Amino acid sequence: QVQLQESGGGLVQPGGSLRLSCAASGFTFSNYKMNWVRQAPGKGLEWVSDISQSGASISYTGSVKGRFTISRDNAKNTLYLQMNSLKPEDTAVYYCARCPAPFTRDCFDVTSTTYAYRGQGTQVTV
Amino acid sequence: DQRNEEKAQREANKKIEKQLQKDKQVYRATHRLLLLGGKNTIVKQSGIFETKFQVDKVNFHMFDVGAQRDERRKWIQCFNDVTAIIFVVASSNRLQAALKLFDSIWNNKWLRDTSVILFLNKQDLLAEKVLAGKIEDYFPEFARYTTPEDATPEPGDPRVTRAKYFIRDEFLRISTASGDGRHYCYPHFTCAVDTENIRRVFNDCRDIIQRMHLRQYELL
Amino acid sequence: TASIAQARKLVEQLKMEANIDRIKVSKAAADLMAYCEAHAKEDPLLTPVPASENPFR
Amino acid sequence: VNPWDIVLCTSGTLISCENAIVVLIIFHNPSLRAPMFLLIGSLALADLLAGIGLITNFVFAYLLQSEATKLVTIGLIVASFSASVCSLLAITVDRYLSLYYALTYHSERTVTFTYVMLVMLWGTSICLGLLPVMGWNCLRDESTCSVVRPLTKNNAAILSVSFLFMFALMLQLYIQICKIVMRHAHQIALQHHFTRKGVSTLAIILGTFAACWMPFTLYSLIADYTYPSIYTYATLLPATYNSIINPVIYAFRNQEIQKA
Amino acid sequence: ELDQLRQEAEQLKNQIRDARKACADATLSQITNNIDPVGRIQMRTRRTLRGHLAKIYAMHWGTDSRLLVSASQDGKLIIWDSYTTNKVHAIPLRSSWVMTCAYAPSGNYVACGGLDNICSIYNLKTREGNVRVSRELAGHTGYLSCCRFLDDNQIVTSSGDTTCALWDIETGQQTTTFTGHTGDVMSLSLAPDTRLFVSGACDASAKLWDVREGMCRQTFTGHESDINAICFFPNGNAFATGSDDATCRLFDLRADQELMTYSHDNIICGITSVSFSKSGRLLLAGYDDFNCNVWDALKADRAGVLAGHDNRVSCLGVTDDGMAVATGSWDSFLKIWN
Repeated sequence: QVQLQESGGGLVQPGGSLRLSCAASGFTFSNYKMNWVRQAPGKGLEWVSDISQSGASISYTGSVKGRFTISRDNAKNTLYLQMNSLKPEDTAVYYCARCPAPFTRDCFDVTSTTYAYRGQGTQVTV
Repeated sequence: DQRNEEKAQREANKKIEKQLQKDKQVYRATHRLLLLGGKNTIVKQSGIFETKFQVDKVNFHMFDVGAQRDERRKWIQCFNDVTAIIFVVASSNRLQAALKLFDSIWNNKWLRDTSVILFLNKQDLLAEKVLAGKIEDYFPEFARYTTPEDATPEPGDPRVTRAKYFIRDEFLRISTASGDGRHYCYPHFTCAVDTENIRRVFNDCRDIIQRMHLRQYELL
Repeated sequence: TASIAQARKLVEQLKMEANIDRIKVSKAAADLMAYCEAHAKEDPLLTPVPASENPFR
Repeated sequence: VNPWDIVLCTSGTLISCENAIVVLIIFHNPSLRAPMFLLIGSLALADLLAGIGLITNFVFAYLLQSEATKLVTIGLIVASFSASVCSLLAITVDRYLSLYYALTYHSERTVTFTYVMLVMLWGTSICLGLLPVMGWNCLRDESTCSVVRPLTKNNAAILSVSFLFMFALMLQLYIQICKIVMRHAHQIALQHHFTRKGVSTLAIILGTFAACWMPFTLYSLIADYTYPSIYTYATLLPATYNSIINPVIYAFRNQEIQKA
Repeated sequence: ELDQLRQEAEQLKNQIRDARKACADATLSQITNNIDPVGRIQMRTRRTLRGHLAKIYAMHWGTDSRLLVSASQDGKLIIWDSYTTNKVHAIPLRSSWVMTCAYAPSGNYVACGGLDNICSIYNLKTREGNVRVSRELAGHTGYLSCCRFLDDNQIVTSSGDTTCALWDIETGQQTTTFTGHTGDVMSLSLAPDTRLFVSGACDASAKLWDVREGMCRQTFTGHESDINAICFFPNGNAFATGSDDATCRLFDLRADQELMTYSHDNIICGITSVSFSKSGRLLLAGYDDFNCNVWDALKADRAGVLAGHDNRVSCLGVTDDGMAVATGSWDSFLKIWN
């Protein structure tokens, strides 16, 4: 079965640092495109970052550029997301989502509710 | 008795083929457009809704998709043979979601030959939001952007003429990269008070068909 | 508070599915092989059919 | 017996092979039944019949003479060449209408115009080809023979319309097309900043058609029977080279036909 | 509290995994290592049925093995006679967006549906002689994907709101609803004894449903992405699925685990339709590279390739007598192979 477990959340003061990780089991990690999504209290799902199958292409949303860095380790099947210079508006639950189909450039239906390939999420509070 | 049955089948086939040719003549002369996104406005201008309007003795057909879930990776493959796809963007974080949806539509395998018309509504809201006391927070590239020399201002502030072409360039960055000559983008600036949207759609469809014909002749 | 309802439904379904009689893979494979071997002469596709008995000739 | 007929008929066979294969692929595929493919097939068929006649002009010219069988062959050649030129003009007009009436041409009225164009085209070609067989042959020889068989009035009426009064229409139509092409290219280039292909294609098409047909046109409007015969084949070979290179631009550089 | 329920769910899943692993004594390949190969099979096109206007999304055979129905997004259904390549009917439609079509076992009705969220039943053997709408079945929320006829009065439909339904045509109401899925249900297949049916959804899972009781008995997992095609073994104790990871798998019902996998390095496109043969030795799958592949069900080696379509292959079917294979694609043609 497909499964995505993530860990590393907690409570940090403003101007802090955290490292979130996700462990993937049940599929070939090197054939897929991986994402990070978040859901603020009383708001909908929002897209944060993205990564390609080889690490060449990285994109971030506007409010997180410079502060956040993404990574990918295909040998150990792990996805990291380094966070630094945190601000109070970053209190949300962070999920890890994967593209529905392999060897594809498009990425459909990731920030939607009731999406199959997504983890439980780790709570981050500032 | 077999000969009589064969004769009956031949007569039925001939009648059905005549009706089929008659239906072909009507089907192959109507242009189909899909509308997805303020949409209703542009429309006053169940599973699915349909509307029919004619301009300059040419028939058109529009479809609005409702009563379906937000997961649209499976039924979007039906609309591959439509003439154009109309995109409505509020343009006043929802812009990021619109950009990601546009990126996913543009690079899909089964929509590589379909073109997109793009409407950027609510410019009046943009005017007051800009000159009412900030888009450097959700877009930090704004500080190093200048209004293009090939711009076209309208009479009546030099800070409203900006950020319109900024959103336009953000949408055009996807279009002009990682896309072959098979399909293009046509951006327009409209408001709710506009009444010439039908003419713009007409001209854009004419351009689409002409460009396809030119590509066929290897003249472009 | 739909989380508790969804989790309880999942738990009950897993409990229902947990206790079903199962047999070894070898027996199922043997049954499949026997069925394929028994009906091997009645398949028009793997065994070529004479042109006189073919409707589409 | 001289190498002249040899090179002419080698060129004819070279026409025949490629045009045969292109009509063969077009004819058997049931999907390619669009008007543009109809005009392409018309050009291919005209070139095929021209090549067959060219080969005949040696198979039944040196092995056997019988002081006959020449009028039929020369009329057939005339009809073939006329059909080829008119097919080029038809393709140009179809392209122009397709670009101009973009939203009012899709299996609506192209069928009732394409068929009319082909029927008129081949009717005129066959009439002009069968005219020399009877009546207008210069075998009476009142000093009016022009190349071998045709007379000066036939030459004038086939030479003032086969290339002139058709090259003019083609030039005007291609000017009209080039305006549209340049406008679209300018708009695309303006988008990309945040015309080599079209110019090259127009130049090659028009220049090849011109350079393979002005020699015969201007030479036949002036030169009489008194002139040496070595100039006729020299001015005639470029037209056969045009028939060599014509089908590759239309029926081979296209993507749909080449896949089949 | 959610924590204890999550822990109990994990414990139950671990118990299920241990129970499944306790019964995997050997593999199918080791058992079938001594069976002779089927050999190369080459089958050629026999008929080409032309007359549609747009892409073809679904088609179905008939129990008489001579008549079939086709549906296109032009807005029409056509009933063909394969033997004499003559059409028998042409039914206009209200909505031009169709995804499925079905043929009744008796031969008296056809059904269609799509993005209008409505299943419509058409009557053929009518006294007047003209086809007309018999009933419109409404109640779904999303688009319809597949529909099958249990008998002349029952019908089971699968939709995009993650639900399946059983209807009574005469009354026009739902008898039972089936729930449990998380994504859209794409295909369903009925058992030869019409007592059970499987459903494939866009969550890499397939479930076995009971029609009379309306409860799910087994859940099968092991794919990697959305599954689009499902078919039953003629025995009734196995089924095969195709997904978007370029892989077909065979499951069994009495051991509750995957038995074999069909894949190849050069294949990187998805799978649209899957069907078996009469004896069950051959598996036909239609891909998105405009090709159709024939596999060996007990050996997992390719045996042939069907080529001739210039666009993607959407539908696939095998005649009950097993004498023909019909494929329809997005270029508006049907071909009958033999």
